[PDB]
Amino acid sequence: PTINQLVRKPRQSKIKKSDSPALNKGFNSKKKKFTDLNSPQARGVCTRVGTMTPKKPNSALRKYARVRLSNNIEINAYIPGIGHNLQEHSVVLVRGGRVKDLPGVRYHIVRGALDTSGVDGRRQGRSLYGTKKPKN
Amino acid sequence: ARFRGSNWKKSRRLGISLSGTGKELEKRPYAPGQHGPNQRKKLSEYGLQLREKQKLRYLYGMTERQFRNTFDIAGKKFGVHGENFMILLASRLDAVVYSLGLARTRRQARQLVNHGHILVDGKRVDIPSYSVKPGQTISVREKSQKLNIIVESVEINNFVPEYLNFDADSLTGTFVRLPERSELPAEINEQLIVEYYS
Amino acid sequence: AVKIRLTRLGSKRNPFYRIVVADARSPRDGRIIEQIGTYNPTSANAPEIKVDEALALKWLNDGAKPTDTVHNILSK
Amino acid sequence: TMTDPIADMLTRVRNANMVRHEKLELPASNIKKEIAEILKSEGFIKNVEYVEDDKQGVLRLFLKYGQNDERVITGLKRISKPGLRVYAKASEMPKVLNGLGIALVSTSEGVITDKEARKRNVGGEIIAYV
Amino acid sequence: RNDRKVYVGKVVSDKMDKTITVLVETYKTHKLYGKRVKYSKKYKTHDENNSAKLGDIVKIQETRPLSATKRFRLVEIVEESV
Amino acid sequence: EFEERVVTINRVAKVVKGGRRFRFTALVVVGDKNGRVGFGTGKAQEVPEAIKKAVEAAKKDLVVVPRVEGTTPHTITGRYGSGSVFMKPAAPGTGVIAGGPVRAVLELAGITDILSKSLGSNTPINMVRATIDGLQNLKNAEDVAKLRGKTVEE
RNA sequence: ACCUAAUCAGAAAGCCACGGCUAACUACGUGCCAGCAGCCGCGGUAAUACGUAGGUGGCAAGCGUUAUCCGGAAUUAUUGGGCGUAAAGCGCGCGUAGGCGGUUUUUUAAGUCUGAUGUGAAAGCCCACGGCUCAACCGUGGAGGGUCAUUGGAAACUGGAAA
Repeated sequence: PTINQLVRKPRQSKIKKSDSPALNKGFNSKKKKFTDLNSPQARGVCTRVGTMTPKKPNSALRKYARVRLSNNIEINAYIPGIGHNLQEHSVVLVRGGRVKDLPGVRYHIVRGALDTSGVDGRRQGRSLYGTKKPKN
Repeated sequence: ARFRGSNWKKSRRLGISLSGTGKELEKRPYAPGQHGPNQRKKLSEYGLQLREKQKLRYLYGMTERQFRNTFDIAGKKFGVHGENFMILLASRLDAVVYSLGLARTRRQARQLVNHGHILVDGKRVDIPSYSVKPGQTISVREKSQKLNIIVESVEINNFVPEYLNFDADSLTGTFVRLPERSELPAEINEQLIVEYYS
Repeated sequence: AVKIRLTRLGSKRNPFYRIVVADARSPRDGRIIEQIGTYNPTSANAPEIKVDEALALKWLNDGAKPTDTVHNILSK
Repeated sequence: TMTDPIADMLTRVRNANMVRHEKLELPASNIKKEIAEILKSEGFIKNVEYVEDDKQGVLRLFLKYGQNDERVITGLKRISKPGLRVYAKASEMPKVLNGLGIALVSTSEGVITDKEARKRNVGGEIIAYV
Repeated sequence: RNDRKVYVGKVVSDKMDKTITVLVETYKTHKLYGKRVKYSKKYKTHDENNSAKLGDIVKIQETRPLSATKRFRLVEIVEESV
Repeated sequence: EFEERVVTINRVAKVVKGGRRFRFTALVVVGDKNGRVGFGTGKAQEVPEAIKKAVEAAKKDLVVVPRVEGTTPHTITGRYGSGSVFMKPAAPGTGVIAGGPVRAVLELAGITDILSKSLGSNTPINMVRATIDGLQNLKNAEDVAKLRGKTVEE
């Protein structure tokens, strides 16, 4: 507004918040690295084999994996692709991005470098799922 | 970085009948693939500057990183960034080879440069994207007369520009002046080029 | 006082110098006081000696220790 | 109360042009006797008189129109009003509509136009536009 | 000492021996909003024999340090009014 | 002869009250690439037959735009209602940048300039009426030289 | 570093997409399922919007995905917004500091104006060239800092001072 008021208080701009909460900050030090920052990726360790549904009008079935992350906290997940060589308490790489119409799930289990290593059943969409073909 | 594959898909699917991947045509009722008078023709409002970006990119055989790195070489000229870009594409060593009639395409003009058979001022220049500065000439090495493919270009005269001295069999040239438009091209405005880059 | 120095610059496999002067307390790479001009080590497509003795005599008055291979510039 | 009446003069320039009036009777002083006699030598007003008594003498304005009863003055914009002061650079004051109008500056020499400042590179307060 | 900078300003209060505070005015321009703004640092000043009173306009020279903020040195009396 | 483009069409009516209306419309800009443009709106239920009614509505509208052969004479913020485009002259050689409703009007007057973006425009009808309101208010030097001195100002 | 002479075009190419946006389409299998999803969402009995081959488009020794930051966002708006009903005018007076202050003439130069000097070192971005066979980088020149200190002229408005 008035140039008198703008001297007396500047434009304190709009804060934003992260779309994906449970990563990427200095958390809660407890004389060791009790919890840390994972900007793109991490390890995991699993806790539960997941089976769930979307909720809005949709009626399909989905297979998450409710884990405890490497910084004491609890998140859901998802395995893209077909195969599932995963059981309880097995290491899984992470990468962010929510899943719409599921009520509370958080990230994608990377199908390349983990115990989630390689998914067969795919032949054209490949590097999104970690499937090889050394002929070409 | 080089474009290979002499199939007519560069001419027929773009549309223009230039001297690129095959000077003739044989499946003239159709476009490539099942795209044809049968099936979907996908047009756009940004495809009118796409096809003045895609119309040149296969012509010299250049990648995407080359044009943007040459779009702002015309920024060093006192004309605007879209005004002298076709001049700097007309001043490269590759299209001056075909302008001297020493090769038979612009792509055959890049084959006989890197393999040492065409030089500049005696010193071995083997760069197809070499900028011909004014006041320089065109050279060869001592083994350039035995080859049939230069003698192929001695058989047939191909293309005459206006900014050179024209020697189709002597294998030495002269860059007398900086070019202008409609000497090397014939069909492209300098106004649909620049709008793609914004 | 001060010591006459050649700041080495230059990329891989190609050094190049700039004639400077500062105390030995100052290092080679930087905190250099003045520059009396460049110096040209390689001689192919390049000169071989370069100096400007106008502001070089300003430093031989208050004291200067040229290194014994730099003194071959100013002997010529 | 009435703060900076120089804008109130240039308000009534816009008022009479809009409803297409002829006679404009405003009080004005030696600040504004320097003002409107710029544009008479620039082509906006038919005739500007002088103030009668230099304090309470009203300066009558008879505005200039076109032959088609078409408007000559498009609009007006104050620049340096009380609360934000604008002063001109050396040769870097801006142009009105790519040079087609008068930007009024009162430099260290008196009220001139933005054309006359580029012969002596002066700054001064950029008062109004056209 | 003999040639130091000068901050002429009003004398606020003589409250102890050999000590006053001589306030000055400084209008500072803002970074981007353009409109100037006042800031008035109130610097303490040694004076020789309680020569100042409340309200004087003076002339100030610097010195070499004495104590906490007693860093200036009064010279003149431009105005001796109240 | 002129040139036309279909900017937008809609499917606007009320579905069933006991009798169905489901009509279309169009907003066609017409031009000649010499400096005279226009725009008009008609409506019918057979799909491309409302275009011929819409080109019928725009041939009765011509707007003369001054030009220095490639750009505009000065800058202006063409505003109508809730829309506001900004337009400013370029140097010859850079082309007309988009604003799609405002893109196709500036090419049918025949210029090659920059175009600053639609500031507060939302819908493709008020982009068009703010474009034309910008173009019909520019000024020459000669008409200014009528009601002033005779080309002194340089 | 360079460079000649040899059996040999023979060793030396991917990767994501292809409803709409947005650049690029077809035939079946499953068929609100294994799924997919940046939003509109395409899936209840194939489905141009899921895996598959064909086809195409993009970039190219590199292609996609993630988390983070700026632009898109005139969506913190000095350059560049808003308050009757959409988010927003204190329930309303006296009122301290503060902000802004009509007209006249004369000084002062505190702002403002321009002149002069010194300084805000290399190196980068840009403005140019012998050269590394071009180029990335080096080389030389060039512009780039003052809301500063100090050194003269002008008195138009804003400001202290006389009527």
